[PDB]
Amino acid sequence: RKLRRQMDIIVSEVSMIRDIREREIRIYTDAGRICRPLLIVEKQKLLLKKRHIDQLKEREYNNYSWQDLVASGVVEYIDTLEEETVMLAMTPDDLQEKEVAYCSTYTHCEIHPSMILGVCASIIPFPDHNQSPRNTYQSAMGKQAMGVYITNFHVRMDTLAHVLYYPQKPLVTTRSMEYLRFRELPAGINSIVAIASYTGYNQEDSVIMNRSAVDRGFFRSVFYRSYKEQESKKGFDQEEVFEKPTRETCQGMRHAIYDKLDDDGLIAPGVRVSGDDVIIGKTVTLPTKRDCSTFLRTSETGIVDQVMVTLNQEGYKFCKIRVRSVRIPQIGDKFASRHGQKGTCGIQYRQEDMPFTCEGITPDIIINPHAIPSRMTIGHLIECLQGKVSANKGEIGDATPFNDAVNVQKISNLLSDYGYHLRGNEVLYNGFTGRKITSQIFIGPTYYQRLKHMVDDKIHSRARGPIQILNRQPMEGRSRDGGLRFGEMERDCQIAHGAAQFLRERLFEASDPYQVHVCNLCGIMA
Amino acid sequence: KRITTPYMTKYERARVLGTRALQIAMCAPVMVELEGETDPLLIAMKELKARKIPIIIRRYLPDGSYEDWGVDELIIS
Amino acid sequence: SLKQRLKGKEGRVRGNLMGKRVDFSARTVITPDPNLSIDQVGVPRSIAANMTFAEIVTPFNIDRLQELVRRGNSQYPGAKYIIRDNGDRIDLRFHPKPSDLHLQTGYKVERHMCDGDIVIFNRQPTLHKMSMMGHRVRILPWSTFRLNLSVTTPYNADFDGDEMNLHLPQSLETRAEIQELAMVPRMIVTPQSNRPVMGIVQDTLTAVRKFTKRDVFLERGEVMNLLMFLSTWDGKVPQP
Amino acid sequence: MIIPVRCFTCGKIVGNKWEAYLGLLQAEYTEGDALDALGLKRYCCRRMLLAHVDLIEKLLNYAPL
Amino acid sequence: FIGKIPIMLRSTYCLLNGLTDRDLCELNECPLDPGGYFIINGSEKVLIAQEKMATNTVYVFAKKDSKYAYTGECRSCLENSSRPTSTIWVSMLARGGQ
Amino acid sequence: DGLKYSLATGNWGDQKKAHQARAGVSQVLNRLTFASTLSHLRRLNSPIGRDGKLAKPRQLHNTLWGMVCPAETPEGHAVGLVKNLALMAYISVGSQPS
Amino acid sequence: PYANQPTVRITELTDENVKFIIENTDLAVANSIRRVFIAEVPIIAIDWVQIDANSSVLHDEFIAHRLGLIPLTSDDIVDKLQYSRDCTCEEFCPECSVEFTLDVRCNEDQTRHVTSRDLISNSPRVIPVTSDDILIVKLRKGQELRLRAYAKKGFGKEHAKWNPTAGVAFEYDPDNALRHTVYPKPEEWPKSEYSELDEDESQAPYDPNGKPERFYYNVESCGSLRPETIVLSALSGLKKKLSDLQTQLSHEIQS
Amino acid sequence: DEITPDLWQEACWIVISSYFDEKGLVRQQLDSFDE
Amino acid sequence: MIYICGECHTENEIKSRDPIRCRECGYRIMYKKRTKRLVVFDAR
Amino acid sequence: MNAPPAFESFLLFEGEKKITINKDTKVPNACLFTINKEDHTLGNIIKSQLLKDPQVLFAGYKVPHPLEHKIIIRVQTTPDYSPQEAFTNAITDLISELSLLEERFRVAIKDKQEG
Amino acid sequence: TVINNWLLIEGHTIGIGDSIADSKTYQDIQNTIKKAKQDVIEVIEKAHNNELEPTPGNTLRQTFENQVNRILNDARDKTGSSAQKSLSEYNNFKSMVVSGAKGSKINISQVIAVVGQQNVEGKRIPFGFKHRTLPHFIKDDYGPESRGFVENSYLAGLTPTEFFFHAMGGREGLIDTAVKTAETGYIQRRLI
RNA sequence: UUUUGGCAUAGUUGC
Ligand SMILES: [Mg+2]
Ligand SMILES: [Zn+2]
Ligand SMILES: [Zn+2]
Ligand SMILES: [Zn+2]
Repeated sequence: RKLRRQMDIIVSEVSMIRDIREREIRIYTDAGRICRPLLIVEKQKLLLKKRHIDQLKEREYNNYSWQDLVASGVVEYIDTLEEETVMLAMTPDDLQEKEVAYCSTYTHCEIHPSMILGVCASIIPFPDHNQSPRNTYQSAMGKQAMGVYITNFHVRMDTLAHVLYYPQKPLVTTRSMEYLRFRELPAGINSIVAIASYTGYNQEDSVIMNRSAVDRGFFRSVFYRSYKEQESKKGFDQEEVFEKPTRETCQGMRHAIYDKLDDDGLIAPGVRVSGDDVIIGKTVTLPTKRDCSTFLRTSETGIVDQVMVTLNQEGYKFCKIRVRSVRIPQIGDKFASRHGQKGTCGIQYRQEDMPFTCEGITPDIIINPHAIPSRMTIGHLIECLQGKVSANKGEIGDATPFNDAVNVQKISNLLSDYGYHLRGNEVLYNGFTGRKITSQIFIGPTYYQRLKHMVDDKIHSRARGPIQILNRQPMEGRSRDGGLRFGEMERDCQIAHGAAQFLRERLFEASDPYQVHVCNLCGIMA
Repeated sequence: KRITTPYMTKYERARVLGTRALQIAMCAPVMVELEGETDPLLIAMKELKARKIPIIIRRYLPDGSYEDWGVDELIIS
Repeated sequence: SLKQRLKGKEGRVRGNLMGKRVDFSARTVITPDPNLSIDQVGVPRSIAANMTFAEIVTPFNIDRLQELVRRGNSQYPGAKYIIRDNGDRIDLRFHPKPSDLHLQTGYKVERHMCDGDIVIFNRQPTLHKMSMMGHRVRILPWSTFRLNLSVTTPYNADFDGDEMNLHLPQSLETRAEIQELAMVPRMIVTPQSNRPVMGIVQDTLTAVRKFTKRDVFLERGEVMNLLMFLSTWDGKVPQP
Repeated sequence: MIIPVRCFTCGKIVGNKWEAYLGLLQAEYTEGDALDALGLKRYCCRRMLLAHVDLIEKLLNYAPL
Repeated sequence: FIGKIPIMLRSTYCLLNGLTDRDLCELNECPLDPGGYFIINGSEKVLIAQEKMATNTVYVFAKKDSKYAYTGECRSCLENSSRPTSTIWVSMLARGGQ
Repeated sequence: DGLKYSLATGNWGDQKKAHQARAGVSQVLNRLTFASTLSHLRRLNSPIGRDGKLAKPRQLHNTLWGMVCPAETPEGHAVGLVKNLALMAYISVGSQPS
Repeated sequence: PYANQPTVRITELTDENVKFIIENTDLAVANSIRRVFIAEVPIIAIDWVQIDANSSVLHDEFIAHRLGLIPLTSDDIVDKLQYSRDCTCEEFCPECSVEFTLDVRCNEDQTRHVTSRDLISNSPRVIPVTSDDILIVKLRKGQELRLRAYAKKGFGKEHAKWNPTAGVAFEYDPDNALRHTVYPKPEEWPKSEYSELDEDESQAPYDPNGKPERFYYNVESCGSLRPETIVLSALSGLKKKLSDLQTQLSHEIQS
Repeated sequence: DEITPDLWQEACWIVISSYFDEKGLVRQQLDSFDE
Repeated sequence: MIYICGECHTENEIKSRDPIRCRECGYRIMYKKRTKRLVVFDAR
Repeated sequence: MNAPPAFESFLLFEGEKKITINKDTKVPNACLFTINKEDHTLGNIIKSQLLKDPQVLFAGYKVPHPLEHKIIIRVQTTPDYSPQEAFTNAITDLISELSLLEERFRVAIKDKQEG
Repeated sequence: TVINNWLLIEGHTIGIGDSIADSKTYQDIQNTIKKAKQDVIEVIEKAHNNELEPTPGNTLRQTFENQVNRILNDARDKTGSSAQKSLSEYNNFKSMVVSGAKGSKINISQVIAVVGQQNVEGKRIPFGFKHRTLPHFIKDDYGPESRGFVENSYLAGLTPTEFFFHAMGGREGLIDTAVKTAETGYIQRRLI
């Protein structure tokens, strides 16, 4: 342990584990083991002194680094096997301190408990005030949020990308975010939310948004698609070529417009296009010619944002085309808190229709109260309260999980200092009548994230479209078109109903009506 | 002596209304005086309440035999 | 192999006889709407403009279906196809010829789905009779399906982001069948455990619990404004 | 990325104050004092300048093309 | 010349190694892009850390559905050699013998 | 072309040995948010294997304190199998015992 | 059987906002008045936008959206102006529209700020309200931005960019004498700026025969219109709506 | 000399900031590939 | 038609049957010039 | 894509009447005024004004659906009075009140300006 | 329709103030918690001194586990009943639970007073390490927090150890839902 | 003057 803390012969990832009960010492210097730093404790005292922290404060213009703390033997890496042989301290401020001693032999102390959290779970404010299934839900959903995923996205040409117009760093944030770089690349908006029942479009985990706020750019995002295509001279039988085709030169074609393209067989950027248009005029020579041009996915519209032309690995001229499409929040778009409160936009109301406080403040979002009691996302309520306090105080609040100095009592006192109800409940007036709403309403800013799922991305119908080639059933190709699985459970449900003719129509007439002539003496098809 | 129930099952109601509505949609004569109706479904329901549909139900008994029933003979519920 | 083509769910028997893709269907996300009766379902304009029903030409609807044929696919409501008795299919987006649009009894127009039509609303998975139920079409001017707040608990679907399916019947026979067997009012009482399958739900249930308290009192104007929404009201204000 | 033109909730103009907010921060004003100096009382508007990240500075580093 | 090896982005043999953020902006690379992945056919492919049982370590388990009451196994494998990892089991039989 | 193949499709092992060659190592990088990219960079996958059917790994074990996030896993049939590193976690790169 | 006789008392008058009190009036009239404040006080906002050339880092519709939310001083011009869809013109004319032009060519390594100052109207009666000024977009060396826009008459109901008020504070019964709300613990609640309850009570005694009155307003303008102009145009527009409805009802009854 | 309880609450996060300044968040992949 | 070199911004025309290359840089990425068609935006 | 044209949330498209009257058959002297392209702004105020008149036995309004823009106002008066008469008197009272309020507001503006 | 249109006039919410009890209530809850902790210490030292005698048909570990389990159960139930007594008439939690439209009394006892004992497989948290649930505890410990009893409420906030043990508890429910979606309806798919 | 079009294993994601 001395030599590892001095790094003389032993690099500080080699783990040494002494099992006394078996009289064994196992030493592991192989790869694949996982470790974490831990502060070292001796005589029930930290080896980390204030002069070390002073040296850390001047990191720039000093060249004092973490590797000095590793070199001085104050913090050492410990692996899960060696953790078995450790009596660990959670926090030095109470546990190593003299008391009615729970234990009097602490070898190591943790730097901070919050580091047990994950990279996408560390963004949860007050995660220790929520049911842990909600923490898993938020960890899953935060990866699905919309935001500025990378600074150089303008130069990149990815398959699918989403960019939020006006991101905001959360008003309530854990200190770990400062090292996520999520404070510098936020994903979501701090929005005034009022947890209250209303006309009835927020129920069952839905949300009612301010139409006026959306008209001011609230949660407006852009969705970038990118298409790509290469030409080639494969053998001599065929040669695909970028050029706009015509019916007079291509004797096989699809019915659509082709004047958007230029003489190079490509569309100029800045042209507003629908799903049925052509973006790459490209055709193959028959062994006149026939089209194999590239259309847009036939469920959307957009603007061809950027067209790049280059050569592939072989050297054939190939082009990528990034298509922009603005997405305004609409009914059905999915929004989530940092606590698993996922909900679809139930309806949009203008500002005057929405409720409002005595100061004229209207809520950006309204969510059902009944989302709270079963889920028990109390971190959501404390986040709303702390956001209100931070916004009135003009200072970004703290959301470290196990910070003992912060609790709802002190937050309530701070809120009461600013002439508000200490619990955040407010009198609100109905927008349709102006009457005071009888019960008071809890309201305040909360960080919400537009998840990447929109209704136009996932919606389609089927009206006798491009059937299969093997069974003549509807197929999933060129679009979400292709009908829906009329699965065996649906058949069984209709057997329970007894709707035999409806089942016949769905299974036979509406899928693949066919007929065959068969002999009346043998079953052989005529 | 038809041993089966004198009531119309909901499935029989569904089939007879659907078939008579399709018949009316195929320019069949209407055995009741309509009152400005255009939907065949409503006209078929009016005929059923009037008990004036010419269909005869044939209930196949499980032993291969069958019973025949006029719609007006059955109890419409 | 030949055996591999039939075994499992993805074989021909389980994958293409007992269940399959079907034309005349749509699927999308649901959102709450308390202003709809339980038997009514709100649908986007696009799906109804695309999805269609076959109406047989009769001397009663000849004028209405003639006007629908005149409108064509461009506007809503309209039509896609004229199917004469000969079987020829005149597509109503490519033939602006009045010789092709002349109608008579026996023809079948593929008119766009409109309000009051019948649909089967469904959700993966189906676990009981109420997992597929008949609803009445309602055109609403947005891009998601709607549902009354009470028909959620039979379908087990909340408005978190789960989607639901809609199957449009095509013939008048099966349309009457869904009207008289599978509509939501007929499916209120489940035969599973001889009880109602649906009831009153979150905000409505808490609100009625607070409403029927002994000490609730309402002014004249509040009572009159509430009596507006009672569809089955006789029209007589009771004595206070 | 850029500052919004208006507060989403109430609609007061905020696009003529982000640069002034930075300038008053360089005067070592407390952030609450800075927002009070710019006439932002309702916390709807204070949220805007307190929580906005101006990524446009990091985006102009690339070539103009 | 024997072949071409993919290079993890921002690794010690990547061109972006040790450059300043301004130089990355000259190359149109985000300074906050963490790298640590590969570019294959232009697509950004990233490796997921594969968990497996450790090697060279005796482990005593109980195969309840076996003729053995217990089993002491060891996945022995050389360091940087013999990728075939020879797994030995030495097991005490149960007393249900014939 | 071998390494390019094995990163191009996710199959890991010889191309003709794809019958039993374990796959699902190299994946398209999750580029939707910065946090999503980070979470995909640090992801660790446990294969099902023959050992998964003897001991149930889906449950969160106590030894994952401070090394793996207690609540971060895909909600589905992969609960527990796919995990992510704790923030201060660091994985041994290996050194010689000599 | 006739409407009340309202009395007005302007407590505070400023050029960005105004605060007043309406007494002897019904609740519904006050609610409709604030609804008209937000919804149906028309102003002029840049709506139509042609991009002659863009080279900024931000795509075009982002710039158009930003230009939409720029407020414009339309104190008197909005009255004589008319809705474009109502006026008879090819696309635009002074009777129903105002042309704007913008062109900034940054060829300087120092950062450039395309602000509201750079907007150039063809009539001085309408300008950006700031003319510090609103930032529209930052530009680098080598980036141009050239465009021509048109601003037209509209009101907040059609789109929030035509919303003239930056928030309308409303209040009535500050002492909760009517008990329209039920404080579970009235001791915890702050007093309004109009409440006369001293700091030993929390609610006035419950008046049974009371009625809503003494409606307090604080109308905050964005500066597109003066606040007194906003209130006057609000009342004028609501009167116009009711007179039109009376005309249609008379035609209906005569028919 | 030793860190007081009031100062520890910021000293620990200064230590963590120094850690992430030194090593970063993708140390595992980079170090493994270099090795 | 006209294309912009992706490195040195060299505007240059390229035929339909010649591989692309910057006429003063040798760079091998080209971007199409902006469309000269009328584009308009409602500010909503 | 199915987002409605917002400008057709207050404009009568062709073949649409601003207001229509339907005499309800359940109760005598009961009428239903269906007004298109309107909202709570006129409905609430007209409801209150009709409630002011003692001769109006019952007065109320509803919106059948918020996305649509019909408003249906039910009015029932005594059997010596037309509901249309009550509606017209209510509109005249509101217009007179708002004109009086405009005059008094201009006077108050002038007073605060001089003061 | 009528109930929603009235609810506009009435209105319904849920707030932080709805999750606050009296200081006397918190004091009584803490007294009960310290009582339960001391009782569990008494049972632990009795078992240590070989003074706990096993019940018939049960080993000593089973007897000790059942005793401490029921001690924590009745302590949790007493704290929950005390929390239920402290609720007001305007408490929106009580509005939503009495109506039965969402939540339950157990949920109110969890949010306000005591989250309660976590469980895996129907037992307390096992010794993943040798004779230890986590490194922060001493070897051969059977106290409530050492074996995974959460003592704080959600509003009070979980400790790191209690937070991790509750994450372990919820992982069991997520596994249950996963194997549900695996095996649900295969029974039905054969039955039909 | 009428449009078509692939199968596959693997991966991720959503109730
Ligand atoms: Mg769901
Ligand atoms: Zn604001
Ligand atoms: Zn004109
Ligand atoms: Zn060049």
